[PDB]
Amino acid sequence: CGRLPDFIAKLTNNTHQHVFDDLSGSVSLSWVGDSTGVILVLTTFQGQSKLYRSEDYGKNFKDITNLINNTFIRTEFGMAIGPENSGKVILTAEVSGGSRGGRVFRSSDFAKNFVQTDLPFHPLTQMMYSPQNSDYLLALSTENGLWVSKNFGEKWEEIHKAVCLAKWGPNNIIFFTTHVNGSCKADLGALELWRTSDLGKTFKTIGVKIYSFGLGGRFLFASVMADKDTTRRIHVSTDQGDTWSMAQLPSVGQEQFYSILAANEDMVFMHVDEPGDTGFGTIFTSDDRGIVYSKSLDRHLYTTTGGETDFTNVTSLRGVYITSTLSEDNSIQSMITFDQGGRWEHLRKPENSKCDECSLHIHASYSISQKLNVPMAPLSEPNAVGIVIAHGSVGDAISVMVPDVYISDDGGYSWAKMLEGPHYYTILDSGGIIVAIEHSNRPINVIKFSTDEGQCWQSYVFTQEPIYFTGLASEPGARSMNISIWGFTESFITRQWVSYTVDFKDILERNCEEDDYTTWLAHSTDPGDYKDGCILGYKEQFLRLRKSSVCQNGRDYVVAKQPSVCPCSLEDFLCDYRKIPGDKCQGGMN
Ligand SMILES: *[C@@H]1O[C@H](CO)[C@@H](O[C@@H]2O[C@H](CO)[C@@H](O)[C@H](O)[C@H]2NC(C)=O)[C@H](O)[C@H]1NC(C)=O
Ligand SMILES: *[C@@H]1O[C@H](CO)[C@@H](O[C@@H]2O[C@H](CO)[C@@H](O)[C@H](O)[C@H]2NC(C)=O)[C@H](O)[C@H]1NC(C)=O
Ligand SMILES: *[C@@H]1O[C@H](CO)[C@@H](O)[C@H](O)[C@H]1NC(C)=O
Ligand SMILES: [Ca+2]
Ligand SMILES: [Ca+2]
Repeated sequence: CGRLPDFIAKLTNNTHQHVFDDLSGSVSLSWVGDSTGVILVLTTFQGQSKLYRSEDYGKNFKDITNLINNTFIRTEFGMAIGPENSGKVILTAEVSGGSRGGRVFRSSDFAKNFVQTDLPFHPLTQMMYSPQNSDYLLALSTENGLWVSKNFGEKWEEIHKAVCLAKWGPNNIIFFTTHVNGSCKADLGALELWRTSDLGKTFKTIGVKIYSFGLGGRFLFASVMADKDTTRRIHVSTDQGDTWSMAQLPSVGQEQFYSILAANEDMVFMHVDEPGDTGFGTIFTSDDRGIVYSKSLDRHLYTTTGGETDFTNVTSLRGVYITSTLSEDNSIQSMITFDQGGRWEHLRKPENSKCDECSLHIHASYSISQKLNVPMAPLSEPNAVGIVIAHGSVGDAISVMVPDVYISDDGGYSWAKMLEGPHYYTILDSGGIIVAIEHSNRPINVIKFSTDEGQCWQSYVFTQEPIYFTGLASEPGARSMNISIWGFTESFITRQWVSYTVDFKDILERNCEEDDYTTWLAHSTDPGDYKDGCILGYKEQFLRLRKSSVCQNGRDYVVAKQPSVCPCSLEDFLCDYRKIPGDKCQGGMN
C-alpha cells in the first residue's frame, strides 16, 4: 500500500480545538439544518445547564446560556429540532413547584434568538412537529391532555383529555389513543383510537379494544384485543383508519409483542415475538397493502418488549438488511438478505481471516447492550454506495473476543478486515473519506483516515494533549468534510470536555471529475446468468468513485445510477399470486 504524501501539513492548520471547561457530567449534541454548520451543545450537571452554539461545523462554539436566562433544561425532553432547514429548536425548562404550567425556550432562526414561553400545561412528552407544517406542534400534558399549537408553540389549546399516545399522520392528521374509565396502563387493551383531521375541531373514532397503534410507511397499524380472550391481533389501514383489514399475522398473548422493524412506501418488516421469555421471534414481510405477510426469518433475536434487536438496514445498497438470529444452541449468528427478506444467508468470511469453514458475524445493539468491547453498531450511508462498516467476529457465532472492524464495498457480498482493534468510524463526503478512532480505555490522540474506501490508512496526531475519547460528530447525510473528535481531560475532581474538529478540505483539494468515476453493476454475482444483478425485478448500474481517485465528491453530490428492468420470474411473486412490493419486473413469466 502506497500512502499519499504530506498529509500532516494539510491537517495541522485544519485542526480546531474547543474546550468546554464547565463542571457538567453529561453532554448532548444536536445539528440544526443542512448546509448550515449549526450545532447546539447542551451540558448538564445534576442542577445547572449550559448552552453552546457553533455555526462552523463545530470548529468554534459560543456560550449562549444567557439566551435561556440560565434556566435549567430538562434533558428528558431533549432538543426538539424542527425538520429540514426550518431552523426550529425547542428546549424544555424546569419550573418551581407552584407554577401553573411549564416553560419552553423556542427558536425559529437556528438558535440565534430564543423566546421564553410559559405554557398552560406541564409537558409530559417532547413537542412533536407535524411533517406537513413545522409550525404545528402537539404534546401530552402531565394530566394526559392532548395539546396542539398552530404557531410554533406560542399558543396552545387542549383538544382532548385522557390521551395515552398521540402521533402526527400525513396532512396534519393526528392519531391518538384515549381511555374512558381508568388510566392508560390499566385500560391497556380497552383504549379507543381517535383521529382528527382539523386539529381537534372534529373527531372520528377509528378503533376500539385498542392495545396500541403505530405508523410505518403508508400503513397505520393497531393491535386489537379479542372479544372473549386476552390475545390480540394486528389490523392495518391505508386510508387513515376509515377502513381496516385484519393482518394475515398470528395473534399473540399478553406476554408477547409486535414490533415494526422497518417500513417504507412499499412494505413493512414485522417482528412477531414468540411465546415465552426466550428472546426471539419471527420476521414477516408484508405486501404493498400491509395485509399479506410471508415468513421471512425464523428465530430472530429480539430480547424483550422494549429490548434489543440487531436488525440493520444496509442503506448503502437497495434491498440489503443484516440482523442476528438465535441458533438452536442459543448462540448468535448474523444473517444477511439482499432481496428485501426473500432469502437470508450467512455473511461471507473474508478470504484472509481465519476461524476462531465459517462465516462473518456482526456486532450491533445487542452486543453493545451486553457490554462487549464494541463502540459502534454497523454504519452505512445511501450516498456512499456499497460501503458497510462493522465490528465483527469470524467464526461460528458472535464472540466476546476483541473484535476487528470489517468493511464491505459491495453491500455485504464480500468482506475484508478494515482495522485490527475496535474503532469508532464515520463516513465523510459520500465515501470520499473514512475516518476511525481507536477504542481504548487509555487516552488517545490519533485519528485514522482513508481515501480509498478503507484499503489504505494514514494516522494523524491531532493533539499533543491526549483525551479520553467519547464519540464522533459529523453533519448528518455524510456530505461534509468536517469531523468532530469528542473527549475529555480528567483531573482529581472534574472532567474537562473538549472537541477537535478536523477539516479535510486540503486532503481532498480537487473536486472529482467525470473521469474519477467508473460504472459498477450492483448485486453482481455471476455475469454468465441472464438475470445477474436483478433484485426485485430490475438491476442498477452506478457510477462509483475510483478508490485511487483522491478528490471531493461535493456537498451537492448525487449518486448517478441507471436501472434496467429484468424479466419476471417466479422469484418476483408472493402468495396472495401477487408481485412482491417494490418489484418492477416486466415480461418474462407469470
Ligand atoms: C432502508 O434504507 C434505504 C435507504 O435509506 C431506504 O430507501 C429509501 O426509501 C425512502 C422512503 O421510502 C425514500 O426516502 C428514499 O428515496 C429511498 N432511498 C434510497 C437510496 O433508496 C429503505 O426504504 C429502507 N428500508 C425500509 C424497509 O425502510
Ligand atoms: C465544513 O465546515 C466549514 C466551515 O468551518 C464549511 O465551510 C463554509 O462554506 C460554505 C459554502 O462554501 C459557506 O456556507 C460557509 O460560509 C462556510 N463556513 C464558514 C463559517 O466558513 C465547509 O463547507 C464544511 N465542509 C463540508 C464539505 O461540508
Ligand atoms: C431571568 O432570571 C432571573 C433570575 O433567575 C429572574 O429574576 C428573571 O425574572 C428571569 N426572567 C424571566 C423569567 O423572563
Ligand atoms: Ca417472547
Ligand atoms: Ca477516493
